[PDB]
Amino acid sequence: ASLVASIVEARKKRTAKKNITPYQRGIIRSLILTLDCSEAMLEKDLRPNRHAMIIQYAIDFVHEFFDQNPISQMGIIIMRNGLAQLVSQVSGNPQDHIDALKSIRKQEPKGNPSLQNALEMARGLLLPVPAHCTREVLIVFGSLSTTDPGDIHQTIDSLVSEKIRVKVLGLSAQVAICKELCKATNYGDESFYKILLDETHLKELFNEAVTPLPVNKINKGFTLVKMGFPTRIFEDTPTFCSCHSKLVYGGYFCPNCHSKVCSLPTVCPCCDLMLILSTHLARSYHHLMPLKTFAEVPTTEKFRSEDCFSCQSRFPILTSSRYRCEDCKQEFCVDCDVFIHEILHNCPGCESKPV
Amino acid sequence: DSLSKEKLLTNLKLQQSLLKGNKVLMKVFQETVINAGLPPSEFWSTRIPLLRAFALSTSQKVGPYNVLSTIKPVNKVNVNLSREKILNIFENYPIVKKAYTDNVPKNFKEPEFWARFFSSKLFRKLRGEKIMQNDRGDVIIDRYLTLDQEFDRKDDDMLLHPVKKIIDLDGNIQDDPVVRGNRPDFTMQPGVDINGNSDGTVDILKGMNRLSEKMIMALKNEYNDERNELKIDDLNESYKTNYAIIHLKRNAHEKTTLKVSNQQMLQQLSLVMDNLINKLDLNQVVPNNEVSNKINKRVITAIKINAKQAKHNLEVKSTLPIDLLESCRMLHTTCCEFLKHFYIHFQSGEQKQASTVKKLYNHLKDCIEKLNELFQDVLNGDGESMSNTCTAYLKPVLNSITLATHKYDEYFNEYNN
Amino acid sequence: EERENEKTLNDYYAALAKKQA
Amino acid sequence: ESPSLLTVIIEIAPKLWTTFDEEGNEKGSIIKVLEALIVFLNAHLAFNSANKVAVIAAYSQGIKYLYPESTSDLKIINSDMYRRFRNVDETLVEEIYKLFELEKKQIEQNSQRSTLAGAMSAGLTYVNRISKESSLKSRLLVLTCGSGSSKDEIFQYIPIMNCIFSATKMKCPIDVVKIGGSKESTFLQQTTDATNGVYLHVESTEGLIQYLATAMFIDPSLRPIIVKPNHGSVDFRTSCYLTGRVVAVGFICSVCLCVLSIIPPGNKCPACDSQFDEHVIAKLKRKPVVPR
Ligand SMILES: [Zn+2]
Ligand SMILES: [Zn+2]
Ligand SMILES: [Zn+2]
Ligand SMILES: [Zn+2]
Ligand SMILES: [Zn+2]
Repeated sequence: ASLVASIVEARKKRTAKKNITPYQRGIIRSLILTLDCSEAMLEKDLRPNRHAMIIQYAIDFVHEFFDQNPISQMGIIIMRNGLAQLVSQVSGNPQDHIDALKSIRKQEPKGNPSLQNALEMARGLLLPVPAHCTREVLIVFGSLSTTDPGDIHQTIDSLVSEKIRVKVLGLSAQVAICKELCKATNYGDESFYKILLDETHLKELFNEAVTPLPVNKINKGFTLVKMGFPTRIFEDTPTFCSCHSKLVYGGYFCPNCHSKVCSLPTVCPCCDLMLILSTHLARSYHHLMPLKTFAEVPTTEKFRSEDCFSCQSRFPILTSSRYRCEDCKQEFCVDCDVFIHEILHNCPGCESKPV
Repeated sequence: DSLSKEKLLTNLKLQQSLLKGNKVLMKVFQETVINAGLPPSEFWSTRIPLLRAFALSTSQKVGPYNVLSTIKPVNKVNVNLSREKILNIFENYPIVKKAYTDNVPKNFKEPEFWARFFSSKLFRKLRGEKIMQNDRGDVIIDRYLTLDQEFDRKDDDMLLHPVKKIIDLDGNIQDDPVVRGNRPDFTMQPGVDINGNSDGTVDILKGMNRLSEKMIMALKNEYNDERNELKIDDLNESYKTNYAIIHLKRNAHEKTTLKVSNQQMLQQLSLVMDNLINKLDLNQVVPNNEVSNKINKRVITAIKINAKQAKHNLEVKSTLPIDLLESCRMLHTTCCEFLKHFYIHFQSGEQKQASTVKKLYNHLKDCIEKLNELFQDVLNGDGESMSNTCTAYLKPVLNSITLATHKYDEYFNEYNN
Repeated sequence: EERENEKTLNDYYAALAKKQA
Repeated sequence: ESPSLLTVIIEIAPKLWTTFDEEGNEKGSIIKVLEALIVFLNAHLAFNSANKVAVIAAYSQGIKYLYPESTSDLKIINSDMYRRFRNVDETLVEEIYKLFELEKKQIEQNSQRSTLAGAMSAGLTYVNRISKESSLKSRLLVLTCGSGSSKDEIFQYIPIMNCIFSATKMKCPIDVVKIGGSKESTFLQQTTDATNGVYLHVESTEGLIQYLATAMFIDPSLRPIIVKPNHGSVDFRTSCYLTGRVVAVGFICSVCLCVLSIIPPGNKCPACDSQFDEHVIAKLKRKPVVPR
């Protein structure tokens, strides 16, 4: 009787994903993850302790964020002992923040949090940020309270005025002030103050936070942006780099001012212009071109085919596991459905079918 | 406040502060302004986010907390004092700050003072301890008892404020001023001692309430509505996102900077299906060892070329003298700084930038000549044994610099000429 | 101007002072 | 070390093969290629005892799981050869003849889209299937006849990029064999460079046995101790959307993110209709200010 429970669970899951929309979603991102390292995360209540798992999950989050969206800079400020401590400036290299987080590994989480100080200096760090960049902050929190020097509502008003959004991933339960932050910052939405139920749910939440977010019509910033593809050289001689001032065998060359750099996707240090590859911009095209869900045909009706169109395996036989791409009119197995919907980003049935 | 570009450029003390924090910043700044004489405003003009980050790092302060509650009495007692917590006590209790400042710089020592403080009954009163005449306290600290009492009265006077009638229990109990009933129970009324006086639990409870009020008014610092208050949001319309979807019209330009026929391909197709059903031999695939030898030549040539590519797969190890290595790295660094500032001036595009562009052009020319003179030095220091490698190492930044000079000259001829 | 000059000269002393240190 | 799951996709198309053999004179060059690939799979399955091979052909109207047979008897080849080699070769020549007979049957309808990306994606799915079953090296082989008319790679570009990203996730190099008049195929060369794949283009159907026996034998068991033989280098640039030429420094939409070598007419996005800001584009059009 487990298949009926699985079916009704899949129905209640798919009721949320019935509506799939091609919203304009931010690509030039600006993501900040502040960390609290206080007495609360010293609890071993989840194995091994909250501090260790948020360290590991932040490592994964950095990797996933830079993989999916390499067109953003990442800054991390830790919270400790009534002080918020900047440990990671916004940068194109994830490895810097990886090393900073590795430093955060060995140190000891202790103290009390101050979202006022944390968000204030996060605002100040987010101040010299260009218009197209979408300023947004992830906040992790384990306390049920917050010691603060002054008002939080002035900070809330300033953050709303400066067009920065937040998303809170609280640990224990809901905190009303964090709900207020999420609602007021997020145009009244309640889809940003999220509480886990276990570590797997925390993993899923982090994966959810990886994704780009849609933007609002009223928050209109539709413009152009100057861009430059550089050229890579492979020279015999080591050559001084502009950024780190040291001898480099290879390195890309600046398209505009003909200097050289060491890493991409990065902006020029000399002509001060952003340099990318077409792979980097095409990386988010699945977000730009979403994929429709695939429908299982019912077991009662007559079937177009009895084996999987894509992976080429036999469909198993009570119910019918034939997920149909209505855009290509072909049914598929669950494994192929998962792979095409998540790993792949094209429908080979729609590739074979001519338009 | 201290947030404008002008304020950040003005704070010379903060500039010196993060200067003294770094060491390569003395190196860079010394070469930039001490050695090259660049305008230090334009030096700091790039490092404005770093300056603001340093300022905001230095600028934060903690929130209030119950420091006396965190004080523990801990046989004997050994003082283990923390200066930040001492100042926390000072800020939380200006009476204790005053008692420090009129006694320690006048009469006795700081650890002696804090031993007297922990001995004092004023400490117990300010903490969550009921005062007792069995305790003797410290007389010097306990002279401040009435001063703290009148501080409490003045603070309560400040803390008084009018109350909203929506929640005013005083208005609630002033509903009926002529309630004539019976005297309520001793159990539920505030109990007293035998002689009618109170024990003082009402005093300690109003004191901790005063602590709460002081904390919330510290929050409420420098740094009608009931219609909104009584809204029942549970029976209201759900909020829906106004996020805009996006379509995509698709019309791409063809790639810019003989035709086969169905009959002919069908004829060839018929012929090759005939050949396919006719025969297929794996053994004929073996080549003629001469055109195959040319294939060997091509393959081996590709291997040699890409192997020489792979032959040049901390920086690289070099046989430079270390001092000259540092000097040339320094010259490369300051040349890069000059070039970046010149590009900042050039891409700015103002007539106000013109003298700056000219002067940085002169500085770039000077850097060019100094690079050449350095090349003369490594010339007569090596006999061009590795002075060639020195020139090649400093080459690409020089090429970019002189390209920028040519660009400046060309735009000068474009506009002026 | 003139009053900016002693400020830089103060920075001149501090730069020299940090050099020996 | 481990069995290398061999992935071979053969792009068969009479529009290319007829063009190549009419341009030259080597009729049955595709047959020569097939025999060479037969020897290649023999050499691979003799290099390791279990390095299983996936063989898929993409015809004009779609793709076909050649090896193995579907989940739902003459012998042209010799009886003296090996058992497994003979089984695979007989199966493939039977499948090839069936596909060619089918292609002769439905020759007269028109489909102008290349199916290479879809074949590559389906092969990658099958690579996931094989690797998820039971540790196996993933190495993808494409055979193409590049002498045909380069019609439009524009719609092929995006799923090719997606396939590149997937193989990057899957540590599968994409090794390219091209036979055609055109020396260069930019997207394939970029694919090889990004995926650490091998690009190679020649023209003569002879000597491909020595060519892809020598060069096209790199396995992940010994990839870092073998220098790649590719000589070309790619800028990873794309042609412009409205002028069709590659751009070094340019402009992209904040929303659609398509390359604009110049200002779009009407200052509106030619991809997603976003009207832009005139002061922004005037600042972009600003000349530098030079002293007189
Ligand atoms: Zn570098
Ligand atoms: Zn540049
Ligand atoms: Zn399947
Ligand atoms: Zn489909
Ligand atoms: Zn657009």
